[PDB]
Amino acid sequence: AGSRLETVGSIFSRTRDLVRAGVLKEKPLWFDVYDAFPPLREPVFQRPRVRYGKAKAPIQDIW
Amino acid sequence: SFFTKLTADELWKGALAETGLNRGQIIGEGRYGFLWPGLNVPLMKVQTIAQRSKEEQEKVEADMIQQREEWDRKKKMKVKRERGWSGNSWGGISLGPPDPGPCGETYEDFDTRILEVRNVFTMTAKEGRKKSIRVLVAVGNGKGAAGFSIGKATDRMDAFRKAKNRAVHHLHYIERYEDHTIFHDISLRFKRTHIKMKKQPKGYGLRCHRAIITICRLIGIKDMYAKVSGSINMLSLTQGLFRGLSRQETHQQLADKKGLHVVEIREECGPLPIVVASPRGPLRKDPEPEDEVPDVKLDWEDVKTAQGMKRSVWSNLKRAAT
Amino acid sequence: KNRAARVRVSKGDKPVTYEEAHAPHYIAHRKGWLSLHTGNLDGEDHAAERTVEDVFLRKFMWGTFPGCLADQLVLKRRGNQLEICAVVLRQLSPHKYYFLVGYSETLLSYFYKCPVRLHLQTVPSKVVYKYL
Amino acid sequence: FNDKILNEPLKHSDFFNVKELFSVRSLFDARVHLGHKAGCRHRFMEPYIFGSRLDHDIIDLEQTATHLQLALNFTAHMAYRKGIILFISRNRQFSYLIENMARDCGEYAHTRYFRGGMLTNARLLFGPTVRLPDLIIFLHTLNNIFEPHVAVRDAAKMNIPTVGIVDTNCNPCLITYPVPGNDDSPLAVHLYCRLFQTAITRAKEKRQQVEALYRLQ
RNA sequence: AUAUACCGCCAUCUUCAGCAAACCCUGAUGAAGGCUACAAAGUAAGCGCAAGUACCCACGUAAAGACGUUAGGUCAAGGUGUAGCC
Ligand SMILES: [Mg+2]
Ligand SMILES: [Mg+2]
Ligand SMILES: [Mg+2]
Ligand SMILES: [Mg+2]
Ligand SMILES: [Mg+2]
Ligand SMILES: [Zn+2]
Repeated sequence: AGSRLETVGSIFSRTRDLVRAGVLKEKPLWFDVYDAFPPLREPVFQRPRVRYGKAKAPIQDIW
Repeated sequence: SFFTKLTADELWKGALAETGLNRGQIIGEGRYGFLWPGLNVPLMKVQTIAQRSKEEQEKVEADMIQQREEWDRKKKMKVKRERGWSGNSWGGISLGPPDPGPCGETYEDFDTRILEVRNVFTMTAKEGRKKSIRVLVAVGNGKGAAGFSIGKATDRMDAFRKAKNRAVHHLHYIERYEDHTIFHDISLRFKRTHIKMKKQPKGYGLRCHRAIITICRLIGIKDMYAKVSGSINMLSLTQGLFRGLSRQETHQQLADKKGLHVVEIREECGPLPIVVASPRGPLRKDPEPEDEVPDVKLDWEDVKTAQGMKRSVWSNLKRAAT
Repeated sequence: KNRAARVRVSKGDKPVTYEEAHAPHYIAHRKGWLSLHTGNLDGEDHAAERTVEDVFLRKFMWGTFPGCLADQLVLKRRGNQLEICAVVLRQLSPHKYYFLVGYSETLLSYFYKCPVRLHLQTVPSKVVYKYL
Repeated sequence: FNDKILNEPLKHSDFFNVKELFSVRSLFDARVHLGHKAGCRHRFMEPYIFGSRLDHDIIDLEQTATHLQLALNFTAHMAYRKGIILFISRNRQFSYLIENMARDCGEYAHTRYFRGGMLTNARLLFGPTVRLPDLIIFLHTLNNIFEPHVAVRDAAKMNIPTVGIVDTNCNPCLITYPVPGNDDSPLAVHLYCRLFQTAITRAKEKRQQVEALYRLQ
C-alpha cells in the first residue's frame, strides 16, 4: 500500500506501524537497520515557526 | 423503397438523442413456416427443403412473445441496493474492495465507504458551467489502520476509482486501547470545527456523528462519544477526526514520557489497581506531585451533564443498533 | 465542422477500423474506392445503373450476414464477372456460412444475369486501427 | 534461506570499522565547519551551531562525528544489503564529480533538473515495475534557488530513508540521517565524495567475502 | 405538428492552437491550480495545428481545422422520436 503522509509521523513511525497492522505483506529492506542504528533525532516534519517577541536564538558568539 | 431502409446504428443514434434489440432473431427463423438444411434444422441430416404447418407456427410465434416479455421483465427489476444514510443519497454507500496494483498488492481486507458527494461547478471559457463531481471516501480494514482521500473528475463512476486508489496510499495507524476504543478524551479544532471526543467503555455503541459511525467501523473503534460543534463540513470534519485519532498517547507512551507506572481503576471492578503499562527500562523513585484541583481548562458541556441541570429532547435517544 | 464520414473522438473506448478512421478527403491519398467498375470515366456509359447495382449489394449482404459482416464490402467487376471480397466474423458455424455462400452466389447471379463469385476472408475480431 | 549473513551485522556495532576512515582532524582540514552568514541560519539548525564568529556560523564537529559515524554506518549496511543508492545534487559545481563518483562505485546518480514526480509517479514515468532506490544521498539539499530540494519531500512520501549534507540554510526535518556540514566549498565535497564512496566500496567486497564463506560451508 | 426529441449534412468563431483520457503534486487534502533550461512539479497516450498529399516546386492556393459557442439551419432531401388525421 504505502503511506505518504510526511507530516503525521516520520517514515519509521509509519513503517513500524503499517507492519503492526499487517497491511504491508513484506517489510522494506532498510527497516532493520533503523531497528539497529537509529539516528539521534526523530526526523518528523515540524513547521518552521518564527521568533517574535523576547525570544532570540540561544546560540553564543565566539570570542 | 428498399434503399430508404438503412442500418441499425443510424436508428438508435436518431432515437436516443444523446447529442444535445437484435438478440433473439437467429438467422434461420422466418415468419412463413420454413426450414432449410443449412440452419434451423438438424445440420445436414432434415435434408429436404420443406415448410411447417400453420398452428405449429402459432405455437412457436407465441413462444417469441413470452421470451421477449420475460427478458423485458428481467430488464424491469429493482436492484436491491443497500441504503447508505438515506435513499437516493451516496452517504454510507459501500463500494467494493479497492483495486489491485500493477504488480500484485491486493487490498482484500479493506472497505471503502462514501462520505460526501457534490456536483461542483466552475464557469469555463468556452463551455460555461463545467460540472465536476467531488467525491470523498475512506479506506480501512478494521485492524487499527485507515485513511481517506478525495476524488474529482467529470463523471460519477470515474471519480470513485480515483478516490479509492488514492486513499490506500494515504494511511494512518489509529492506535487503540484494546480494540473497541481510544486512549484519552481528546478535544480539538480543525479550523472551525470544535470536536469533543471522549473515551467510553464497552457495549456503549457508536453514539457519534453519522460520518464518524461509518469511519470508526472501518477502523474498528466500536463505541465512542463524539459531539461535533461549530461548522459541520464533511471534509473538514474528517481531517479533524483523523489527526486527533493519530495524535494519541498510548499507555506505554504515557509511562515513558513520565517514567511512572500507569494504573487504572474500574468501577465495575473493585479497587484492583491493574497496571496497563510499566516503562520500558528505568523506574523513577519520585512519586508525582499530587497538586489537587489543577488548571486543566475543562469544557462547559461536560459540567452541565455532570450536574444534570440541563436537558434536551434529543440528549439521550433510544436509537437503533449502529 | 464538416461531418461527412468522420467518426468523432469522444473517448478512447470506441474501436475504429482503417476504412472508418480516415476522413473522406483521403480517398486517393490513404484509401481507395471500395467498389470497382468502369462507370465514372470520361466518357463511358452504364454508370447510371451500375451504382444502383452497387448500393443494393451493400444493403443485401448486411442483412443475410447479420452481426457478422465486419467491414465494408469490396465489390469488383471484371467484364461479365464480378467478385465479392468480404471480411466476416469467426463466430457463426461454418456449416451456416457455406450455406450462405452457395445461396447468395446463385441468387444475385440470376438477379443481375452475370456470374457473381463471392470469396470470403475470416478475421476473428475487429481489426482496430485507432483507439480514439 | 541465507539470512545468517543478513542477521549478523546488526548485532555487531560498526561491522565495517568505518570509524578508521574519518577523524575530527581529518574533517576540519576539509573545512566542513564553515557555514553561511548568521542571517540565513535556519531555525532547525541551531542545535548544530558552535557559534557565530564575526557573522559566520561554525558547526560543532563533535556533533558531526557522532552523526557522520551514524550516517556512514547506515549507507555501509545498505550497500552491503545490495540496496539501490542514489546521489541527488543541484549545485552545478560538482555535477561532474558526484556523477564521476557514482561511476567509480556501483551506485547511481541524478545530478540535474529533477522532473516533477520522478519518485511518486515512478510506475508511469518508467516501466510498470521498477525497484525504487532504497537510499538517497543528498550533497546539496538546496536547489539552484535556495528552497529545500523537492526530493526531501518525495523521499519522505515514497518512504525511503534519505541522508544529506545539511548546511545552515536548510531544513533537516525530513532528512532521516542529517550530517551537519559545509557543502558549498570544494574541499568539503572532495572529502564528502570520499567517505561516501569508500564506505560502500568496502561494503561491496565484504558482501562477496561472507557469501563464499557460507557457500564453502 | 415539433430541428426546443434526433440521426443524417453543414454554417460561425476557425485568417484559432488548442482539447484531452489516465496518474502525480500543490493548496492545513476547499472551489481549483501545476509557468521558470545557469530551471522552483509536473508526466502524458489520444485528437487538432503541424508534417505529408493534390495542383505547375520545397512557394502558393486548395484541401484540412479537434473540443466547444449560438436549443445556428434543415421533419420540406431521406430516415425517424413523440403527439395527431385516418
Ligand atoms: Mg428514498
Ligand atoms: Mg467549411
Ligand atoms: Mg477553404
Ligand atoms: Mg494540415
Ligand atoms: Mg433552433
Ligand atoms: Zn550551503
